[PDB]
Amino acid sequence: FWDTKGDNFIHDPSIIKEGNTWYTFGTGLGTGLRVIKSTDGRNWSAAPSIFPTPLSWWKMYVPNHEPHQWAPDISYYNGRYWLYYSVSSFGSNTSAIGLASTDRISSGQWRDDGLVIRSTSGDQFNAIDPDLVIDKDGNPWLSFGSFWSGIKLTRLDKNTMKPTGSLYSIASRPNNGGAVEAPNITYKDGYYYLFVSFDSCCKGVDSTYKIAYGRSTSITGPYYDKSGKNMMNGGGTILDSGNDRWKGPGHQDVLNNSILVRHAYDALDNGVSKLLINDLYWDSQGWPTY
Ligand SMILES: [Ca+2]
Ligand SMILES: [Ca+2]
Repeated sequence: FWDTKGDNFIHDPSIIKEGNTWYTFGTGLGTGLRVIKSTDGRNWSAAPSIFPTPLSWWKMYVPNHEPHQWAPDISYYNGRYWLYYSVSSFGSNTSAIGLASTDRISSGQWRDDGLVIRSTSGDQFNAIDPDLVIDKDGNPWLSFGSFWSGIKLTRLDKNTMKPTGSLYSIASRPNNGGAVEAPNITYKDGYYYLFVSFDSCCKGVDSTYKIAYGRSTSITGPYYDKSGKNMMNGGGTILDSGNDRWKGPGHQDVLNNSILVRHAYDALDNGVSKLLINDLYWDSQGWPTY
């Protein structure tokens, strides 16, 4: 992989790259959303955090929300950067996905685009871990979810960048406690590739966190394994389960179909989650490999 050094602490990362500068958006350290920058991709340094003061309407839909926001997603589309983020409490269902936007990340000025989708105690999903994906035809979609019924997918309209239509279930894990979250979808050579994270995430060195993927000819279509197992029945070919140094990799994201970023727990540093970046390749069958 890319050996990350310096201020390489991150959790639930999403990579982007404006000009020659890499930007990793992550779960906030303290309050808001954490951002770290890099000129070469290997040395990272701290960057101004998003939402230093909590937004007012967060208290409306997630009143008990933790001061730090979770799992951001950053991408450029239709001439503007889109930043989806989560507002929630841990192990809780009262969650809400918000949206921030800017024309240029280096300006540091983000517009408040409002609530995207909410989840309450009555709902069977969790509105965290968002991820934007653009169709082969160029239309936006949002995949999200964490435990409960699992991963949900909805179509976004180009105007509001907010959900329209109905929610589509694309990955579930009923025989393993629904332990699936952090979805990200990408299109490449006719197939959509849904990456997800399996099992438990916040146990540090001892956390059981995996990265599994699946393919489907349709964005909402049945996602399958190399074995042919539907991701709605726990299907997931494991791309990374960890090594002796990095334990419990997860909350991954892919950039430009060539870079998979990921947070892993450093066994040589008391299990603090660091940033792990890999060039993502594809085998003879188009499946993602390192
Ligand atoms: Ca994500
Ligand atoms: Ca993404």
